[PDB]
Amino acid sequence: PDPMKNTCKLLVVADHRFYRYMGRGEESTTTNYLIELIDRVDDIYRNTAWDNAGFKGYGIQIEQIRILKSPQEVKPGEKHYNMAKSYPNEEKDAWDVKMLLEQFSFDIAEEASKVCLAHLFTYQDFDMGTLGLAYGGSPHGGVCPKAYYSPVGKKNIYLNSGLTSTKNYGKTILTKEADLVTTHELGHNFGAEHDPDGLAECAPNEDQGGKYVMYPIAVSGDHENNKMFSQCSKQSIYKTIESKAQECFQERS
Ligand SMILES: CC(C)C[C@H](CC(=O)NO)C(=O)N[C@H](C(=O)N[C@@H](C)C(=O)NCCN)C(C)(C)C
Ligand SMILES: [Ca+2]
Ligand SMILES: [Zn+2]
Repeated sequence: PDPMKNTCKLLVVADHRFYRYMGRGEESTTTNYLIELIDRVDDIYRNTAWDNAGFKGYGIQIEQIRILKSPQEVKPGEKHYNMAKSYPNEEKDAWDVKMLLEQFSFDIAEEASKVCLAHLFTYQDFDMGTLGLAYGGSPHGGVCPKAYYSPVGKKNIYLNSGLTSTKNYGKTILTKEADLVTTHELGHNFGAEHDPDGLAECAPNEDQGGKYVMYPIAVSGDHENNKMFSQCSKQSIYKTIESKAQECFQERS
């Protein structure tokens, strides 16, 4: 590993919903929550041996936190990931999650071009139990900005993005659950796909430590494997990492 290129620096964005409902309308409470979360996720990454040997020490650090204290005012017909209303249905608590990720990536494009990853932290109840979403590791995008020309947006956006909501089914999720969401989405960013039932090594039973973090169904977090990457994830990311590290990773602060 290259100690000058072992860290994926993040632009972390807290939208007005997160500021209000997790941050208590305070900058300090908002930034402390995120700093602590990313540091705990970093512990997972940094300790992961991508080959099962000496290939560990890769992780994540926050470069900047943008704190949006109030909604983005918009004109009729215009949308923005930080606007007051949900889209496409203003009557729902939350956006359609795929549309929200696309919109965030559009709005943050200038900033996203200058960082390894951008991640949106929000507080809205996505339909049917969804907690987050990311580009990369889908059967493209992920670490290091990769351009996509949006025919609808009429400009390049970058696919180095993901999001986490800390609201689900009308309440704030546990911190131990929040850590898992952000680890999972960053896992896609690093190149992992979902762990399949058909590979027992990558999706163990409850009495063998339970599921690993890239399982498609939320790992509740009290089982041994829940906060670890499966061997499937490791192999996938291992192809990602060194290449991408040279491309956009920096020295750990
Ligand atoms: C951290 C989790 C694993 C993220 C995934 C979504 C995902 O794959 N993002 O990259 C999720 O929200 N999964 C949901 C999930 O497991 N939600 C749990 C909390 C849930 O609703 N459990 C009860 C069944 N409705 C789904 C969509 C499967 C319902
Ligand atoms: Ca939800
Ligand atoms: Zn996923």
